[PDB]
Amino acid sequence: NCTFEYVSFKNLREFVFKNIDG
Amino acid sequence: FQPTNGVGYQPYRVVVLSFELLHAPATVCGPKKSTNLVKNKCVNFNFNG
Repeated sequence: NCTFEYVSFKNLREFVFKNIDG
Repeated sequence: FQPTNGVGYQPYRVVVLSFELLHAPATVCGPKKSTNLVKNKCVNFNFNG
């Protein structure tokens, strides 16, 4: 039951993840 | 499956399209035809809604 699928120290990798109305 | 089989027994390729819409935004929409652009004139514009 899938509803989506997508395919495309030295490093500071910052990220921000959020959900708004789905 | 033979060439002489009856129309009822002849092979048929079946493709069923089902469309599901859950409590999430819809990705698959139809095409959105666009008109030509005009510059240096007073127009009522609509860019991406």
